[PDB]
Parts: sequence; C-alpha cells; structure tokens
Amino acid sequence: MVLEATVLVIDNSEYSRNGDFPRTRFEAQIDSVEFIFQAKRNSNPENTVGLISGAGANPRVLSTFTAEFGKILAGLHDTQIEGKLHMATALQIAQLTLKHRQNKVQHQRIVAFVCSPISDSRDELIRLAKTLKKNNVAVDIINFGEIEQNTELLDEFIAAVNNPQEETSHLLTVTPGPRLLYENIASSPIILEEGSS
Amino acid sequence: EIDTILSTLRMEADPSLHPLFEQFEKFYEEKLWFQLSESLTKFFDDAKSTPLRLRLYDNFVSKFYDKINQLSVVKYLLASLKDSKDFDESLKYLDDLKAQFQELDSKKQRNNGSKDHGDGILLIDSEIARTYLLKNDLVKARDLLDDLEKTLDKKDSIPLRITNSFYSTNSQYFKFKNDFNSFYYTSLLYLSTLEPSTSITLAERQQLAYDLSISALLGDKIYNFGELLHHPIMETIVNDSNYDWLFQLLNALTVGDFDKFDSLIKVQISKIPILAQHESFLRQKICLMTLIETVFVKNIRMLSFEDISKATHLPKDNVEHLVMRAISLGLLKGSIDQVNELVTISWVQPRIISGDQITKMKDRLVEWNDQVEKLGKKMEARGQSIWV
Repeated sequence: MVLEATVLVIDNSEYSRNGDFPRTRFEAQIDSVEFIFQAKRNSNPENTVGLISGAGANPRVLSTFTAEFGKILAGLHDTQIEGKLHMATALQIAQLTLKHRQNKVQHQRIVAFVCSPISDSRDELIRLAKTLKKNNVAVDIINFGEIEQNTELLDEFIAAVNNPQEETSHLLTVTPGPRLLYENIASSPIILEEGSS
Repeated sequence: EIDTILSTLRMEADPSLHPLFEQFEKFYEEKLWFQLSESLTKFFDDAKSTPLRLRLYDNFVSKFYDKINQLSVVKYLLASLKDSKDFDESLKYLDDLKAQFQELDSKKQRNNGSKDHGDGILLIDSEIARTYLLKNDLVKARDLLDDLEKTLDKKDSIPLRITNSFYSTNSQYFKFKNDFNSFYYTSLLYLSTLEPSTSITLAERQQLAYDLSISALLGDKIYNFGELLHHPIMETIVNDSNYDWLFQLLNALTVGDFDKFDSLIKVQISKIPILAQHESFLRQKICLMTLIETVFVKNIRMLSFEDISKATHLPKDNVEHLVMRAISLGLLKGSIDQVNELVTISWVQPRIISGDQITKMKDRLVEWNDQVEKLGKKMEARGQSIWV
C-alpha cells in the first residue's frame, strides 16, 4: 500500500470478553492487534502505528507512532479489562495524535475495533463527523460488537467522510461466529480494498 | 453439562422461580457474557434466601475461573454465605476457595493481560472473620483484622466494595466489646463508601442506624449531633415509631434542656437495658454539652460557678469536676480558679459553620484590610529617599 500513519484503537469494555470468539474475545484481540500491525507493515514497510485505548473507563495514550511492535505489545499487556467504550473521545484523541508525527507526509487513518454498542450522545457524533472531513482523516471501523443488538449510528458519518481520495473510508461488518477474529478482518478488505478516486 | 444441572435447580424450586434459571442458559447459548453477569446479580439481589443459591454459583465459577473479572465472581459466594444458618459449613467453603485463588493467579495473569488477583482473597478473609463473630470468637477475628488492615495500606487504594466488607467485620466486633466510641468511627465511614448495590438490604441499613444513634448518646467527645441528622441515614427514618424517642434524645442534647431529656430517659432506661448499663456516661453527657454550648455562642471568655450551677442543675461542688473532664476531653482549654471561682476559657472547638457565621468572619476582615492599607500609605511617605 502507501506510506500510512494509523491509530489502532482497542476496546476494553465488558463486552470485550464475550465468548463468541475463542477462547475469550480478549485473547482473540491479542492475536488480532499483533496480526493487523504486521499486515500493514508487510504491505509497504513505511507504515507506522500508534496505540491508544478508547476504554478502561478512561482513555489512555500508550504509544505514539513507532515501527516496532515491541512497544505496541508493551502498551497492550498493561490494560484494565473493564471499561466502556467512549466513541467520541477516541476519535478526537486519535486526530491530535495524527497532527504530530515523525513523518508528516503520510495518510491519516484510524482503525477502531468496536466490541460494544455505543452509549454516546447523538449530538456528539455529528460534531466529529465534520471534524474528520476538515482534517482529511479516513476511518475504517471493524464492527462485530455494535451489530449484536444495536443499529449503526456511525454509518452516515463514515459515508460522509469519503470523498474521491486515494483512501476510502468504509464500515466493515464482521459475522461474529467462530472462525477467529484475525481471520474475519483478513477476509474483510482492509489491505485488499481499492480507492474512491 | 449445564443442561443436567439446570433441570435439578428447577425441580426442587418453585414454579415462580423457573424463569430465573432459564434466563442464564439463554445468555450462555448466544455467548453474551456481559448480560450473563448482570442476570446473576438480579438473582443475588433478592433471592439469596432460596435454598438453591449456593449450587447455582458452583457451575458458573468453574467456567469463569479465569475468563471474566475476579471481583464479579467472588461477589456471588459472599452473598450466598450470608444466608447460611450453619456457619461451620460457611467456614469450609471459604477455606477451599481461598486455596483456589492462590493457585488461580498463575494462570489468570496471562489471560487478562496483567492484572491483580489479591481482590478475591481480601474479601475471603473478611468472610472468615464474620463467620467467627456470628459464632462468638472475638480473638480469631482479632488477628484477622491486623493482617487485613496492613494489606489495605500496602496498596495506594482499596476499592469501595472491598473496603465495605473490611468495615463490615469491624462494626460487628466492636458492639460485642461495648465500646461506643469505636463503633461510631466505623459507621460514619460505612455510609461514605457504601455500596451502590441494592444488594445490601435496607433492613441492615436501618439496624445499623439505630446502633449509630446509641453510640453518640453514650459517646465521649461526639458533638456532631446536628451532623448525624443531615445525612440520609437518619433524616428519613425520623417518623418511624421506635426511632422517635431515640432522635428526641439527639434534639434535647442539642438545645441543652434537661426536662425533655429527663422525661424521655426514665421510660427508655426501663424498657431497653442497653441504656441501663451505660447510665453513668449518659447523665454526665448532657452536663458537658450544656457547658460547651453557652461558652461557644457567646464571645466572652469567663463564667462564674454561679452561672454554671443554674445552667446544668449541679451544685458548685460538682461543677469543678465538670470543668475538669471538659478540658481533659479536648472540648475547651483554660484555667480554673477557686479563689475567684471563674473558669477562664481560651479555646473553643470549631463546630458546624452556619450561613450566618460566614458573614460574621468577613466583617472583621474588612476591618483589618483598611488598617493595613492605611499604615502602608504612611510608611511610603516616611523613608521616601531611602529605599533600594
């Protein structure tokens, strides 16, 4: 792919531990965070990824942009397993992280695993929508948590963010069955995806 | 597996209680485990009294031994063993679990990511002490408090759930020893850190309130009577019948009258033998309160024995004893003459600040500001040619 800066967002809600993916969803996530980091690098090696949590009851910046998985690993193992995803804070935090980098000629991406339905205000969601369009930030959300009993509030906004543009923003929906979580992300486009230009 | 267990729970139970067993099984099939955890909570909230409560635990703990959060799981057992009428059985189950939690943490660490696991262990040791106390062993609980207290302090913080159980054990121990003073400190904290669960029955909260009121009537330096009636715990139970005359002993103390207090106490001393054994402390307590109060609302710093004797209904012989206990308790400071028969006060104890007293503070500060500003103007005119 192209030289890309990504914030990977990990949800540590209390639906992030559902038995849906073996063995537990939380162990499934350890394998996926590692898997995804790697997929991005092998595509084009000029990729970097930072790490922030969107949950724990608090969001926390673990890691800024790095080409070493050892830091990203280290931020992951320090977690507190209960939280609640604050959708709004993750988008903002991610956007500020993307303004400062070691390379400032890179694509601006946010990928977020969403393991719970959102409890966020409706008004709040509308503001971030145009914040992503101002700064020309495109976001793929991997959802397998907000389809379990919830309907996608997020859909409209993610659509809106897309423009003709080498990045395409996408809502990626994953059937939440047993086949393991890194595998469904792999069989979803996320480095098999095409542009909007 | 879970299927055989589920049938056995339903049969021995009532028809009303079949759909409860059914809710759990459903979450299990879908594998939504946030919902499974909540639905166990509805169970132990108000049906910890059903004979099947303990077994129901035994299937879920095995599955979620290391899969979900340790605080969640442990919570069920504790509530189950608050409803056992046989405490020898209660002690055995804890002793096994205590043992499991010491093995578990090896495994469990790698699953969470990296986490604590002393959380369950602290709660288990409290339950061992509480079983002992309902069986009247004061000493076995006594070495468990010391060891348990130190581990609170070792961490930067203990959770509210964990610390309620620690303060739960302390309350139980103290009322047997009959120290009012000790019982008082544990209860005020228990209300602060009180769990948001409806799982702690209101019946316990009421009972705890009655004993609290009793601690402060017999207490030794408690002049927080107004303060006790502000907090929800007493405020709302004022119009209950047995907690009427009980709060009237609070209110009589406040206003410092002796007749409302006399008419009340002669009935309740006979009726309830608690007020009988601590009679010596109860009478003195009014006398002390009258003294402090007359001193605090006024701005003068001395009173003759003659003023004091009418106020407290004591002769000038006992009044000198009354003064000595007050200084000693830490209510007042001053000195005593018997050759001019004055008590000279020099210190008053800061008490509840009322809206009116803030205005009062302020007036004096305006007086002092002007004085400083005036002096500093003169001190500029002076020394005008000699400065750095």
